[PDB]
Amino acid sequence: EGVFVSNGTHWFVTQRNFYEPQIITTHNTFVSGNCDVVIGIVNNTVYDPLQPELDS
Amino acid sequence: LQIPFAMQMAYRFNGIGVTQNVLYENQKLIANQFNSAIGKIQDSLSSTAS
Ligand SMILES: *[C@@H]1O[C@H](CO)[C@@H](O[C@@H]2O[C@H](CO)[C@@H](O)[C@H](O)[C@H]2NC(C)=O)[C@H](O)[C@H]1NC(C)=O
Ligand SMILES: *[C@@H]1O[C@H](CO)[C@@H](O[C@@H]2O[C@H](CO)[C@@H](O)[C@H](O)[C@H]2NC(C)=O)[C@H](O)[C@H]1NC(C)=O
Ligand SMILES: *[C@@H]1O[C@H](CO)[C@@H](O[C@@H]2O[C@H](CO)[C@@H](O)[C@H](O)[C@H]2NC(C)=O)[C@H](O)[C@H]1NC(C)=O
Ligand SMILES: *[C@@H]1O[C@H](CO)[C@@H](O)[C@H](O)[C@H]1NC(C)=O
Repeated sequence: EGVFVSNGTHWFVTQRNFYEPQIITTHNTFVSGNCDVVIGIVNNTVYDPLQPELDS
Repeated sequence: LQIPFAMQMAYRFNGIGVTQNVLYENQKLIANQFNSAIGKIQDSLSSTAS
């Protein structure tokens, strides 16, 4: 629920009617298929909040 | 507020309860069905006044 947006260097996800940038994560997003299908896709890390917890 | 037309249609799919990726993965098909459908409007109104 949101839109992907860049400030010119980083990528964030925001709600559509008020600028509120969040880090892109495995909660803020959902997967569907491989990178090759979508017209105009871009490359970024998506942060997974479990991985630093599995680091302990 | 400007927005790319493929993303405006993703919001409009998401508003009828069809998930956004149904557009982005079918975008050429959805554009072809749309361009074809407007071609039938043009033909119908040329073919009859009724
Ligand atoms: C875009 O977002 C980033 C991340 O919030 C802003 O933060 C700085 O990013 C630069 C690299 O581009 C880092 O060297 C700085 O250390 C960051 N500063 C902070 C406070 O985190 C960045 O300023 C934003 N604006 C632009 C035009 O990139
Ligand atoms: C986005 O990331 C992908 C994955 O790293 C990039 O695809 C690879 O790009 C390298 C360098 O051109 C090629 O050697 C590989 O063969 C590519 N792999 C595939 C499966 O195509 C992609 O180029 C990146 N795109 C952008 C615009 O940065
Ligand atoms: C969904 O319906 C569309 C037509 O409404 C089908 O699209 C056609 O697909 C064939 C190949 O399978 C092409 O030769 C046609 O040119 C396509 N039509 C258009 C307008 O692009 C599509 O195959 C159907 N998909 C499924 C899964 O049933
Ligand atoms: C945007 O349009 C330009 C032509 O104006 C094209 O070269 C480019 O590949 C397009 N990029 C995306 C992300 O659709």
